[PDB]
Amino acid sequence: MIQKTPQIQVYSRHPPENGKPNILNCYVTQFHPPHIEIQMLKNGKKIPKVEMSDMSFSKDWSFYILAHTEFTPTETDTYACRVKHDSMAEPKTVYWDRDM
Amino acid sequence: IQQSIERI
Amino acid sequence: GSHSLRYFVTAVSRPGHGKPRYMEVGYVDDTEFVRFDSDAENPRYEPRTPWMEQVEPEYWEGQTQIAKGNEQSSRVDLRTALRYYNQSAGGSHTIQRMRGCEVGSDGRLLRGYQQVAYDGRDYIALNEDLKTWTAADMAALITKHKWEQAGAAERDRAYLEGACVEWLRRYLELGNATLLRTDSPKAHVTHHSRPKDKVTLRCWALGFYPADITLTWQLNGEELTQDMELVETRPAGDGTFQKWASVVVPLGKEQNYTCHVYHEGLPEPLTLRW
Ligand SMILES: [Cl-]
Repeated sequence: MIQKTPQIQVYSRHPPENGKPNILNCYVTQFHPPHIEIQMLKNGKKIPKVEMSDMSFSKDWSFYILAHTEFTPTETDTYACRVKHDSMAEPKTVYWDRDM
Repeated sequence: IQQSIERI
Repeated sequence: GSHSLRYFVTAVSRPGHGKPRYMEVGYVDDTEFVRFDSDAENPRYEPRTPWMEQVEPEYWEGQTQIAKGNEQSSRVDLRTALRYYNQSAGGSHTIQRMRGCEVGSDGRLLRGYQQVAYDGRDYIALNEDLKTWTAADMAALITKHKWEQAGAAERDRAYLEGACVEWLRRYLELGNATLLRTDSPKAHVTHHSRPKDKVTLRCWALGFYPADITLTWQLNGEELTQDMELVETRPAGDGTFQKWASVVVPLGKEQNYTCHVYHEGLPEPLTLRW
């Protein structure tokens, strides 16, 4: 089994405005095998009941999924996606950065 | 429209 | 333009943990429009766009039956591959299939697809002529023979040139408003001072569809490659896409760099500067 390591981007659906309902996305791509554990974090803590797209895969066979949840950005609240996949010894965390 | 798949 | 109808099938064994997980996804032009999921409380093909909900109820039951046949088949396939490859029991393995047609704006077939991967690697594929197979390995040669003998290629040719094309048209006319639209990107540049005397210019493109776009940075009058980053194009989740490309330039020299955004929904490309 050739395993491939997921690539991750965390980012908002609309341009972030403190205090304004938005949507936060964790876009995870280029991984194999399909089994993967994704969690979205607020201030380090699991956000509850976040939505997952239908996993699919791309022309190269590699899998991908979009995880998303409502969120309202603040000055101090921080946000992150945490990915656990066989291809990696340890879970991988990527933080939401508002100019990315 | 999807069709049926051939077995391997 | 050109358009495509595509079916993506996934089967994942999970020994001990019950029967394989099985999924089919339909795409029109890269919009997901139908889906079949074995994990469903009551599995069956279902619509994935509001426009798919308008088709005859006859549509679904038939496709659900076809998917169920595909799922029982795929379960046998997983066992078959384990046997062809002489793989140890107890692990998880995956079969993937992609099949579809790509059609030019004149309604003609540009390309038909039929291909299979095992554990993420090419297994067998129908060649462009739509008559012969390419097996990636020894194991796939056993399927190649079975499939030749069963006259599979001709079944596939007929579907890809006929039904596949005919339904693409139904679907196109169906999702008319939203499939054929163009949303041009909204662009802007951000500005950041990093260590030493460096500045990061980030050229943003938002809210565009289709997904296809190009962003470039020009210094003086030619494009750049080093000191550059571009992220892979990504879904906003509402049917639009986002991208950015950044560049690192010397401090006080920001005015010499322009960003260019190229996209079909633009009367002409965008040029931005800080
Ligand atoms: Cl700054």
